[PDB]
Amino acid sequence: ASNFTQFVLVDNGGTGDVTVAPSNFANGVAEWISSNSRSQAYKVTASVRQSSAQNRKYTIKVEVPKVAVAAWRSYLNMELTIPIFATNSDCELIVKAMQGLLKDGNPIPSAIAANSGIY
Amino acid sequence: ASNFTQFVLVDNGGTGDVTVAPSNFANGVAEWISSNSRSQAYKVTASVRQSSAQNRKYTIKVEVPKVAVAAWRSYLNMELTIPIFATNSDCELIVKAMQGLLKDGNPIPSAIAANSGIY
Repeated sequence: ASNFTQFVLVDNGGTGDVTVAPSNFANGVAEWISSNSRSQAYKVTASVRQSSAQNRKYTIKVEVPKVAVAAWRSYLNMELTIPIFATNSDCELIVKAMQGLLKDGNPIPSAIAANSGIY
Repeated sequence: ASNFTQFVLVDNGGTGDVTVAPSNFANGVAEWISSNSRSQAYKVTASVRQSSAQNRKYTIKVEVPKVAVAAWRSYLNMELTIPIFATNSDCELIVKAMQGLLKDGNPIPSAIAANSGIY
């Protein structure tokens, strides 16, 4: 009865998609890994805290390797800070803002996916 | 001929969606803001550097306010580190991983949108 479930990290629209499965939950940090080896696996990592009096802070980390062993890993680090005063609709709005930030034709994902810069 | 264009940050599927427009580009930091007032506007902020010898590092910041003036702002901070060795297909894969991380039914956006925690 928890969110700690496997999900499709990279959706390739078929059999080639990447699925990360729950691996570990220690120190409030949930970790998903792919079925690949330790050096070949995608790694998602999420945690949340209310250490501050005003905010929930989600810490999300994604490790994207490139096939080779991994020749390299790309690291994504998200820090989402949500005031505790925020309702469910507000948090849905925040999730929509994050989703539309990386919408496929948008500036920032276009700069990232085309290796170029912003502006 | 640049990515520094307006885009729909929050896609509400109609007239209620949030659109951020290019505002400023100084110190390599592009800034989008909404048509709302300074205290009411969504604020996207993106930058990229190659200070390290191995990585491009994208820094993305989103400020989501709640209507009220803003009673509060939610802050998202993304740091995407991409090796310079990465091709266009690799960066597309990285963008897909970020997009599927926040896919609507997935663990992490479900925890965020339902105010709950991970696991």
